[PDB]
Amino acid sequence: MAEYKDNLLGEANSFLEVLEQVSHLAPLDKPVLIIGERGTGKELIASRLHYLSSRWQGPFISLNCAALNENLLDSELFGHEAGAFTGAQKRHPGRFERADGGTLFLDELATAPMMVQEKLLRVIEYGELERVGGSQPLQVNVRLVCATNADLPAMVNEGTFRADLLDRLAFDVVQLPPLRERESDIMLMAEYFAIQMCREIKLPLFPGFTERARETLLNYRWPGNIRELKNVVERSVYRHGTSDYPLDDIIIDPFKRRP
Amino acid sequence: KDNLLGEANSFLEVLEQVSHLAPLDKPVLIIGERGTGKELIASRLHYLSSRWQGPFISLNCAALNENLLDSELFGHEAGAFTGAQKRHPGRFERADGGTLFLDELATAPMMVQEKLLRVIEYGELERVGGSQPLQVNVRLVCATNADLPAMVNEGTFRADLLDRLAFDVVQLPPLRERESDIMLMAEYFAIQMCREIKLPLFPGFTERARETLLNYRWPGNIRELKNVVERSVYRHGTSDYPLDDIIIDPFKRRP
Amino acid sequence: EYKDNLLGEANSFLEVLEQVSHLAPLDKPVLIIGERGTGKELIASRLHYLSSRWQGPFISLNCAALNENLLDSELFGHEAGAFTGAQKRHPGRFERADGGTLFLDELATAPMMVQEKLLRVIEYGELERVGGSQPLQVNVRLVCATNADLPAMVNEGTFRADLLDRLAFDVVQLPPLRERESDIMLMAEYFAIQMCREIKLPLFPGFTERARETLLNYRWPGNIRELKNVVERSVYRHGTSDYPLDDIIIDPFKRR
Amino acid sequence: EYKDNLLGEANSFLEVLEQVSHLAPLDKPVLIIGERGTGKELIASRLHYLSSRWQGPFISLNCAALNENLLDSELFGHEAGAFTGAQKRHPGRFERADGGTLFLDELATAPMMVQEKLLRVIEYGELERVGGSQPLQVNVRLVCATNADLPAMVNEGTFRADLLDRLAFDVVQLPPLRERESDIMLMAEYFAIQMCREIKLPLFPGFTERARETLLNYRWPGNIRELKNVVERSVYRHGTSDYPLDDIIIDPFKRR
Amino acid sequence: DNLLGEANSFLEVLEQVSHLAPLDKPVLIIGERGTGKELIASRLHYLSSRWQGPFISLNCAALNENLLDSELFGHEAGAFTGAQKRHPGRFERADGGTLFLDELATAPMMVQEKLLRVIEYGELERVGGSQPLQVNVRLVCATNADLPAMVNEGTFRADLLDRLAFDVVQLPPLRERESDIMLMAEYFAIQMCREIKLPLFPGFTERARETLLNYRWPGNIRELKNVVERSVYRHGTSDYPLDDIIIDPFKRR
Amino acid sequence: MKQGLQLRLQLAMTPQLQQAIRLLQLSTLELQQELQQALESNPLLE
Ligand SMILES: Nc1ncnc2c1ncn2[C@@H]1O[C@H](COP(=O)(O)OP(=O)(O)O)[C@@H](O)[C@H]1O
Ligand SMILES: Nc1ncnc2c1ncn2[C@@H]1O[C@H](COP(=O)(O)OP(=O)(O)O)[C@@H](O)[C@H]1O
Ligand SMILES: Nc1ncnc2c1ncn2[C@@H]1O[C@H](COP(=O)(O)OP(=O)(O)O)[C@@H](O)[C@H]1O
Ligand SMILES: Nc1ncnc2c1ncn2[C@@H]1O[C@H](COP(=O)(O)OP(=O)(O)O)[C@@H](O)[C@H]1O
Ligand SMILES: [Mg+2]
Ligand SMILES: [Mg+2]
Ligand SMILES: [Mg+2]
Repeated sequence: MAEYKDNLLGEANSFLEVLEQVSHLAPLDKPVLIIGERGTGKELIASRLHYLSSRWQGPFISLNCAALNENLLDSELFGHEAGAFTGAQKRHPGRFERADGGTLFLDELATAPMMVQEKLLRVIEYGELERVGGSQPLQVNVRLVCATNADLPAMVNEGTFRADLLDRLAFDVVQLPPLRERESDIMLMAEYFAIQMCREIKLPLFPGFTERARETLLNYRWPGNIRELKNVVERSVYRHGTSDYPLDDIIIDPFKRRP
Repeated sequence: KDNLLGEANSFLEVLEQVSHLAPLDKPVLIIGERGTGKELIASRLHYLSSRWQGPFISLNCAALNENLLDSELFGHEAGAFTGAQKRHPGRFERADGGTLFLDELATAPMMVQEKLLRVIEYGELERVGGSQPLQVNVRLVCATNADLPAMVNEGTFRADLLDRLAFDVVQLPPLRERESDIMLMAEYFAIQMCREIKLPLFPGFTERARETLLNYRWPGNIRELKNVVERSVYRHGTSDYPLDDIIIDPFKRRP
Repeated sequence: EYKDNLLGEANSFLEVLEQVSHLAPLDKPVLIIGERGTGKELIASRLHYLSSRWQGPFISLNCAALNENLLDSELFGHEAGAFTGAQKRHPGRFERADGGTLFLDELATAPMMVQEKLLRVIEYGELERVGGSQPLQVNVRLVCATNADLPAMVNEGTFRADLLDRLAFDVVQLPPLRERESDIMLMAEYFAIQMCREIKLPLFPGFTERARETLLNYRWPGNIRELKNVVERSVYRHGTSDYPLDDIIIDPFKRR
Repeated sequence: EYKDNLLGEANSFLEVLEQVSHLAPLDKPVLIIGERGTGKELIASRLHYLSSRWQGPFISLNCAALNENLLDSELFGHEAGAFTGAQKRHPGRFERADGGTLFLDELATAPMMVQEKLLRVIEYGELERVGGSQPLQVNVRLVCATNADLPAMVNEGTFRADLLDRLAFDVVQLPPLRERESDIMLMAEYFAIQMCREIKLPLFPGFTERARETLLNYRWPGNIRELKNVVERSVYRHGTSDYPLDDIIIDPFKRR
Repeated sequence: DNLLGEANSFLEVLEQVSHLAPLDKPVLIIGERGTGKELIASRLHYLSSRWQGPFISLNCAALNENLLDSELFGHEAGAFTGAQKRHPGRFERADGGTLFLDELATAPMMVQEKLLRVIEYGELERVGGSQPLQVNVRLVCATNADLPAMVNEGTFRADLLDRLAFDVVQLPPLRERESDIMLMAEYFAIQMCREIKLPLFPGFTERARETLLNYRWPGNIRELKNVVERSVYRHGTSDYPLDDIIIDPFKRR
Repeated sequence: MKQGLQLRLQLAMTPQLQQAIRLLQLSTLELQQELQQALESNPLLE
């Protein structure tokens, strides 16, 4: 029950209202699934919910699906208490077991194991989990947290997600105001990042920027919603590296061949 | 033993059907377009049977992992690798007469079937190198949220797998079919949600919402009813005004 | 200082270097659009000896040869005795990262899963592949480098938006092999001298200007030490640098 | 004297010998354009006895008859307290040879991942020993030969073309069976003396112009192992040193 | 043994084979589906001064290469580390005589290499506690069926191929001799009859004999045996001379 | 490949060398005290 607003910045679009609805959700602990641009408000939203998780709620058990190799992903999945799986020793409790009450920080990675998918379905089954050789089921608890970045209904029509992947998933949806869409705190969060950037640069004075830069900023797509711009901003800071020295351009697409 | 019954002649019909199946312990599998409380179904069945005193505790079949089906069928091995030495017995034996819903059957694997079937059709507890097999006549039944006869057309399973169920697979009506007490059913879902939302009470929804409930495709049949119910609740969070709108396609993005 | 070796008289080599210098205190990612047999490694060195934490770790582990899918999980970690057959994670790379940066070669092949796992690293970086161990972060910076066509990857979708973005913070185009022609003559003689010395070849053959012209004709896209490789070839062509230099070897497959 | 195994009186063989003499002390990487059967494992141990360290030996055994795990898991060996399944500090045969020379074989069989690892070693030389540790280097020559056209294989895009150069100090061809023609008469005589000694056949009973023509027509698929093996089959056909050699078992595996 | 080498190319072939038998040169042989290679090898071994020599015939497929040499070598360990004495040793087991290799054609190259040149010195034949030493067993492998293109398929270790014997055991089909047919046939028949404890060889009608005379009989001696057996149970009685050339228990008929 | 632990690789212990190590870890003053208290019955042990 505190601020912990952190660098949650640039919500002058209805992403403010997005946050508001997020708040409306925040008390309830039921399954969380969202949607939006990767590396862009998204995991920041994750932090947002992690704050929405009571500070005393528990371990923000981060779930990063692009990992897990192939198999004993299963181990930490169902668990591993027996021998011959995870160095034996104690019942190794999986990251799934690691969360007891914690965040099911489900990441929408679109990796191949719908095998995994069914597993997590049983992960979201009755509040329960059972290890490798896991001689007994154990009725488990954890906060549940997913999000998205692509057309889940299409993949359903594409069959790509387990139908029940979504069926069990997403009590409701939560999207993001795209960089082609949000477009409101442009100069605002622009300056915020710039402040951080100069401060790290310890740049003696805020360069300032010409309006041609902001005109481009409106013109820019910013496909990566939050960071790509932010990276661009820091990049302007670098490619300039001058204090009080007003900008007139920005650095984003170094793939643009030099002149 | 008790759940959000579908309160319906098709539902009460499947009820009497399972009731005909009640003390019966012969093998089985489930029919059903989706699941419609697939777990809850087998679960109430479990709560009923002579395995009521028996272990009415399931196991998720096609969960399992590659190399260890031996143990999976038969619990932890004494002689598998050096570490363990105790012939910990079948998850089946962990019931061995209780009620252990063979769920996840559709997603199961090929040689995995090759063993589990043959054993179930015939095989006492022949574990890793053991002395003497013991038949754990464990209350037998599986399930199919999918179409096995289709799988037969595919031929993925054993025709023995076809033999597996000793019972005819009851099915529940599609949501498009069932759609029976969804008024009262949703009302209960809402009483639930308001309790979960700690909401004071429900004045109601639109009768337009009622018709949209009628005018509902309803794929996530047993889920989505109460699902989008409470979804409408929270996206509303409002009890003073009727749920004139309900949370239709969360997949849909509003304008 | 990278011995100041690999001299690029292309003042763009210098300009790159200046960008490097600006980047030197800087601590954020960077791509080096390298070349086939170019030598992004050596320049990355020249950077590291100049790193803001130049005293920091400087490891060269690329997953280009990631024959094992599990060589990854390792590189992401291992629980002590994870799986089994082992004692602890061989964490050397994870070691260099804390108190260091990240350097890789030819990031093209990465399992997309591996890649976005790296993604969950870069923004936050948990103790990973650790068999359920609690998270942990390596005070890790980064640097990137390849000869691949980034647009080709983008079409391939090879880098995710989160990936392509948060992965990338600077772009260092290695000049084309022939781009740095005056640099070519320069570092060419640099090698010529370096060879004549270390070979202890009693005399230095020098260089035939015709050989020089022929060498310049070598598009020689590979020149990393591929310059040095063809150089050793030519040295053997001379065999001994006592005589003045004319015997220049480029293509060694040829019998006779 | 290394017993002058395959004493090639051929001027091509003579020049091959002269050049092998030139560069075997050059304990450096080089390219053997060579194949099995044609000097199958013929020159390596000579150049090892000709290696800079005559005290230094020839481990080699880097034949690529191994497919997936064993090839590498013996290559680096592996770690002691960590592996797929063995607590063996397999130091790898790279550790094995101290002082002398070693060769990599069937190099075409290698994967690209192995290709980059090895070419790196050819550059890097330090290595963390598969499992991962403080890397360490050895100072010695590098040797390999492949029967294929790696210019095309890299044109086929299959291997460390970086290896295909850094090793490729000079692609060193050697004579095939089809290469040996006039000295083939002498080679027949020498293998015959060797066999008559070994087979306890009294001596060379004599050549048959008929057998001579039969062998001359024999296109000789294999080069050396074929020579000895067909000698064995034909001797078994004859089994005596009285009648002049005509029983030529050109196909010891001819049917019936 | 009843070779009945009535091909009589079988005869001179046996002449050369036993000629090699006293010699202990390595053995690599190609055998017909029904060649009775065992008998040939057995005859050579008894003909070898390893008449009494050890003759471990390695049906080389049942193992685990996860203990490949751990069989091929074995391990010596005793006392608190492990109960028993020590391993017999695969190279150690056949030591002093025939080293017969079977189940070789479709084998894992784990074995192929693990044996490859493994005896060229041989002094490295007992490890993991098993105590290394060199040995002398007449190396034998046989039943060769892989085409030379299998060596061109390379899966046949051409290293083993050069490591193979100086030539190959040529083998013809049962369609070839067609000679001791009635003979060894009756040999089998009476052999069964006694094994059947049967009354007596009722005989064979020439109709069966003719139907037989037309057969490639790939199963060679096995074909002979099996055909005899099928027709034998088919007669089910020994009253009159049988009449059926029992081809195959396949047709529903 | 698919890693883990797999079966591979008993008898009766005695405290013989164990009692010996008990002596060695014990100090040579009392260790000789036991050494005397040991060699007493061992008539062939001087
Ligand atoms: N207000 C902001 N200003 C500048 N950059 C931001 C801001 N918010 C987020 N970012 C950048 O967006 C990047 C990706 O964040 P995010 O989308 O949450 O990652 P994920 O893919 O894990 O969701 C981060 O690296 C961060 O630097
Ligand atoms: N008859 C029923 N009574 C009460 N709840 C039910 C009933 N049928 C289904 N459910 C609900 O459905 C959920 C189970 O979903 P299920 O149909 O098993 O998913 P799937 O179709 O993917 O197997 C449970 O949470 C349960 O509350
Ligand atoms: N500026 C330079 N100075 C010295 N050597 C270089 C330079 N650039 C490239 N090389 C040589 O190229 C060989 C491989 O170089 P390079 O291609 O940079 O590595 P990578 O293959 O990672 O790009 C290295 O061993 C190095 O000696
Ligand atoms: N001359 C023969 N005398 C007796 N039996 C024979 C004769 N030739 C073949 N057989 C029979 O044919 C079978 C051939 O077996 P085998 O040599 O193992 O075949 P393969 O070499 O294809 O494995 C033997 O079991 C044997 O009983
Ligand atoms: Mg994320
Ligand atoms: Mg389901
Ligand atoms: Mg490179």
